[PDB]
Amino acid sequence: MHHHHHHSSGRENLYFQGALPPRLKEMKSQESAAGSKLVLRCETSSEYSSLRFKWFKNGNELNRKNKPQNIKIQKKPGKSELRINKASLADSGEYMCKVISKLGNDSASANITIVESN
Repeated sequence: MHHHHHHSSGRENLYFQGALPPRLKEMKSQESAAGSKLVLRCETSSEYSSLRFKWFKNGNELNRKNKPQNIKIQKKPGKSELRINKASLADSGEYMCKVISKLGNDSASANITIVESN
């Protein structure tokens, strides 16, 4: 039976003195041709057992429905990447990776610029 499991057992959601915040590692502003593939690789400095990764574009939360279908979002165990396949001019803008945990929140951005290969 599809049941999520994994209880969000909170204790250190503001009193985590000693433990580090989930600091995302800075992604790159990448320029590429229309029809190319750009992978935004965003992970935390230290891996944690409760990292909720989210992708935004101009502050708009890219859910499965809000996400353009040429892009495929992959949430790996403790990291997440944004594989923008056949990236067109419609894929231009800042894609922000986000992390939501007990220890805190953090966000790294990347300006995806696409040009027509003339």
